[PDB]
Amino acid sequence: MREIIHISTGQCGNQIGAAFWETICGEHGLDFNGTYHGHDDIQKERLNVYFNEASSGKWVPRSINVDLEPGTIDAVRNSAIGNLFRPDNYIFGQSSAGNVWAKGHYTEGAELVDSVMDVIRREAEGCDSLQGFQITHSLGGGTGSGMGTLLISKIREEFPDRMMATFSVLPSPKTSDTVVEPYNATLSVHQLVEHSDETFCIDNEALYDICQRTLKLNQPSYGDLNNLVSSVMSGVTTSLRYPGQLNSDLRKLAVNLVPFPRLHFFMVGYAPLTAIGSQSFRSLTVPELTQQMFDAKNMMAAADPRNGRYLTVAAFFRGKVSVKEVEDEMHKVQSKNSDYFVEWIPNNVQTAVCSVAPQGLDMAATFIANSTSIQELFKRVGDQFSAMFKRKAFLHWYTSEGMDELEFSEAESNMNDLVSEYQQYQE
Amino acid sequence: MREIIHISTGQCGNQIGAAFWETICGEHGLDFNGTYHGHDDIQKERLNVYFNEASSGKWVPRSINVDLEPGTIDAVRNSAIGNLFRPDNYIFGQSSAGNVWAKGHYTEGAELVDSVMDVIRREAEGCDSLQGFQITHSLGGGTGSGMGTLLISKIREEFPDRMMATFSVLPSPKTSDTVVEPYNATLSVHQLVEHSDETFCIDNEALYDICQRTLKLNQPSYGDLNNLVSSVMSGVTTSLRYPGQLNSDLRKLAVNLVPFPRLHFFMVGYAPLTAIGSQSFRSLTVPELTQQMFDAKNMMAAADPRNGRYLTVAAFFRGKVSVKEVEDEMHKVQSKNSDYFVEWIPNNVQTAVCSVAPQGLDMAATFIANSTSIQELFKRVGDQFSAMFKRKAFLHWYTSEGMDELEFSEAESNMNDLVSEYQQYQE
Amino acid sequence: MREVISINVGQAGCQIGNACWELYSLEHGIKPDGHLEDGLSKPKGGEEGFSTFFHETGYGKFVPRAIYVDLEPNVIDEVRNGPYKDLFHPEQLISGKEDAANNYARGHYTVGREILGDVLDRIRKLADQCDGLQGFLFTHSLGGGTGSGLGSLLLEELSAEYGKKSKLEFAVYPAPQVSTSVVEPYNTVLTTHTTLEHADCTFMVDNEAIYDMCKRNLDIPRPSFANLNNLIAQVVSSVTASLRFDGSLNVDLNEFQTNLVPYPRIHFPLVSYSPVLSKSKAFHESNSVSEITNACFEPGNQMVKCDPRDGKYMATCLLYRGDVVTRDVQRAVEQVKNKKTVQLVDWCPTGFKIGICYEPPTATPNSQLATVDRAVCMLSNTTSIAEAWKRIDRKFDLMYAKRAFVHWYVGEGMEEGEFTEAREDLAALERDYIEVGADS
Repeated sequence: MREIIHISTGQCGNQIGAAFWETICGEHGLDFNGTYHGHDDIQKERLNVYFNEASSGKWVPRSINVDLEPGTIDAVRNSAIGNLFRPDNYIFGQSSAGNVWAKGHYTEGAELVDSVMDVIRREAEGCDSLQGFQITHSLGGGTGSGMGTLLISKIREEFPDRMMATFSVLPSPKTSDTVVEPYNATLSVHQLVEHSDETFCIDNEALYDICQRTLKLNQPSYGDLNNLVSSVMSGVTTSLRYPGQLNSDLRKLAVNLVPFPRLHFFMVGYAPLTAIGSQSFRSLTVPELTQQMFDAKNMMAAADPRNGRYLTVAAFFRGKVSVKEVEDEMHKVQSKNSDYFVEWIPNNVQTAVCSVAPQGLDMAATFIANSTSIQELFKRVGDQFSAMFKRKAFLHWYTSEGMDELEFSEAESNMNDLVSEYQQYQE
Repeated sequence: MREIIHISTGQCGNQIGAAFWETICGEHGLDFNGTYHGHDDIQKERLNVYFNEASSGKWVPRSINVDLEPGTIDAVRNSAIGNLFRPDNYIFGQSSAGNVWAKGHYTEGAELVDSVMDVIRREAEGCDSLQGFQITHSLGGGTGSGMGTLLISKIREEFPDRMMATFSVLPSPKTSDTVVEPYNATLSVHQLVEHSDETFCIDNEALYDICQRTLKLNQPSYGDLNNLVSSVMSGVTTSLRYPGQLNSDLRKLAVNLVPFPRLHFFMVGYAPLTAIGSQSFRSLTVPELTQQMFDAKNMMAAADPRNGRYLTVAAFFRGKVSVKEVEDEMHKVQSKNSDYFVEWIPNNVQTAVCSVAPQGLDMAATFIANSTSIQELFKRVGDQFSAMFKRKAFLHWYTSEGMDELEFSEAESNMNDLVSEYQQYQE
Repeated sequence: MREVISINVGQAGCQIGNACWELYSLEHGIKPDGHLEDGLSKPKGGEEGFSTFFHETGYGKFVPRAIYVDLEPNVIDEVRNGPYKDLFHPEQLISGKEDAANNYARGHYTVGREILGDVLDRIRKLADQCDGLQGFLFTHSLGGGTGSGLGSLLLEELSAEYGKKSKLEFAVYPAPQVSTSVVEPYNTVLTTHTTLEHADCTFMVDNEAIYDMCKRNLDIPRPSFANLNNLIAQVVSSVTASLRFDGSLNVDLNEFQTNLVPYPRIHFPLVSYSPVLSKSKAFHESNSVSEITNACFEPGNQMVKCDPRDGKYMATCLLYRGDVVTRDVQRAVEQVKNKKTVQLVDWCPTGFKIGICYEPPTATPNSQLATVDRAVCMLSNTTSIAEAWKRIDRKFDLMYAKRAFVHWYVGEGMEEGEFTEAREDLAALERDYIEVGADS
């Protein structure tokens, strides 16, 4: 089970998947016209995994792009590797669900769910070695957070054995734009905790902070953030795809990265996050990456290691790295951060090594963590939800949509139960 | 017995036969002036089978085109391969039957039946190896539905041993400009069930649906539909004509395709039905062709596998196809649709393979089925006749013509008996 | 479902709609004559418009689907003199044979519904020609009772006909100091009665605040009605820009409806647009959208005689057009958090409905405001309109008790109970707005 299906939806997940395909074809080497350019044999394996071989040596990326806008598919077609696409691989509907999870997955999603489900079923009939589904969308936008949630639920009801790797973009608290954004986010996650098994915390404000502190960009644009998350996805998928000392599977993460099946949220971090132009001063070593991983400035969740209590950690590396160096770094970070590292593991470690060199870098590193800090964001979004629906604010439209307040109270109770489970396991 | 005669009538069967000859010449290689262009001997064999070797190496097709309009013969003459035709091969009369099957086969057809029977007798005297008669007409129009029915009855009375394969175009339920159309169609089929040996279900609505879903045509045009049915006829005739692993005769179809001699209708489907421009993305494989055949969108009957019960099926292929692949596909489709496949066969299979490659395609496929939707269509047309003649609307025409309500009730009772035979044999 | 149908009722309604179609064809580079001119040119086609408002004929002519209804023959002659009548269809414009009354006593009576039936089948025939609908657009004025009367009645007729599409009614509110016609207090109270029956979204604009902006910001000595129609054409083009042009945050018209109306009944949100400055001042100032957001929160850029600083703040709509900087809007929402001037109730705080439009704003050369590449639109709910209606209710109660005009009303076909029900409805809306405000 090496093949992986990629799903793209939402107003931001489309560009996320586009950047993902761009980073993949830049990693293994491929032209936007489908012409094979990799060397020599492993690239053909990556193409059989993520692409489909058409006639005359053509390669079509196996992706299911769906959104309520023709402008989105037009824009992702105007991208560099976005031209050739099977008309059945992407199906877009009309006209808009309007930043609402309920109307997103009740009316605008229920009319196109059958078509995309038939498409994914035909793909699974054509894809024999499928293992996981990469979901790329934004939990902030109600349209995307509803469409992707409905698709994940339908895939779980159809393929319960296949893994569900969700790269949803969490809403930001600094973004004071739509009170319906965190509310749609919590309504979607109330179902995604049961429909999906692997979710990665990605906050927009975290991305803004990491591009303003490292890249020093005046205007945080979705381009570089999507590039960073696509490089992270490429690294975590080449941890198994590309040859290395130890390959990590999605099932390996499900059986090692999470202790109890209720938890599905993982905080991600990437290294090296070097400043623009300071690459000449940066020396790619193991201690610097280890120090960067355990800092709040390099995390994209974004969590503080001093606040939350580390429940489990994992660090994957690509490039020429020594096992003794990372072992010593893990021992040092366990001896110096024994308060954060919980005692019932008692020593949390999950390391994968890829011998191949990263694209454009001598060595790269990804870090996954599970702490007692996601419950803080859960409490924040729950307080926002409670204070936002005490006057029926923007809520009577939702009542006319068909949803009831009892479902909302049950969602909040389930979130509080998940928080208490994350407090067991206290902070 | 390799030679086959072609009869064409009706407002659409004329263009159907024209496209048939066009596709035959495009398949084997020949100019519209009769100049031989094929290579080397199988093409001359097909010419001796279908055309006539005239003086100076000329080739004129053995076709009997008849209609109540000189404009029809003028149009099929102005067609590309329509110039040369023996004046005895085609005989057209005047003037019209008013879209009435009774008038068409009582008055408009009785004056020319003698001439066309003398012509077909001279043709049978000149053609020693004649085996089957391919009828091309439209069951919608009353004139054609009467003329073709009378011709089929006369040929059945003359040569009962020769096979009778009809490609009659079934009427559409959406078209309601003339309520007499389905009534004439069912009056024609009430005699065709005994006058013909094999009939192929071709619905105008099904053709419109398939062209709007594959070719994406705005206005329904008969040209592409006639081209599609022409490709289907060329495939089912080259299953025997062109060399392959096993040739299927009309007698072979009669003795392998239908369980009881009362049944004569067969639902057809063609593959690959690729979209316009997506030919570069499409890869001609056996699983995709099997899926297209067993899906309802590619059928021209049009039938639904989920509704009707599969009594018997058959799949013919042209091009480089694998017998092991087609056997695996048949086994998989039987294991997955054992509910549709009836249990007293118990495993229906009839596969013909042609080693030659199709014209312009690497591989092509035709599919024939016998489900329990023809009886549903019979119920629909009977209910239409009943609801249209309960008010005695436009019945004065037929009372002046001479048909009897007792004859109409006898036809309806025969249709109900056929429905019971198709439900015996439940759905 | 993407198409939008606009209705022009009353004298001011046609004048507003004419400026709306004028700015529309000016943004997409279309001449007011026709054929074309030109295009359907990069990207004047897809994404629509111009195909939502400008129906494309078989020859490519983009005809604006608008219904100009008014019982005054002078207004029908004015809209016919312009070249847009050639762009319009003779069946689209409905000519008025005779004015009902002065101006609402008979416009909303049986004489009004006599012509409404003819316009209703015309709408049904227009709906059969162009399928799909996103929301009903209305343009009228409260000073003209015929415009407010025929507009409110037609709004109620289509609400009982479909009731599934949004209703955007633009109502021009007269100033509380000047009374251009003494029947206006009766019409405004009876108009609020019609909104209580059926209303999805109503936009309140005051001509006094708009004329004050032209005198101060635009440096206009005598603000004309054309400048007011052009300004309304600017604020409506920016609102519909989320559907016309492409943007990172495209906001649906129904999304504007399900992200504005909190309570079981509220129909009157306020609108504000910025920047509105002079041509020479636009060449002298080069501020970012952050300063435009700070200036849009001020009552000067509200175009209405209401103070958002005095009334309590509720979750609003913040639309942007042109080059939008994500850091600037992040700095903008950062400063308003640090402001803490307006009452931040516990329900709104994280609300400023963002609409992003990549198309730069465009202004007419007749308007004194220079064409800017960045614009901010704040559409908020404020309790100041409840105070404004209370003053209008006090004036209406004084005139109604004076029975100087009620004698003419009961002769036109009105009743004493009808005016009291409109008064009880208006008093209920003011009490409801106060109740939902005092809950902080």
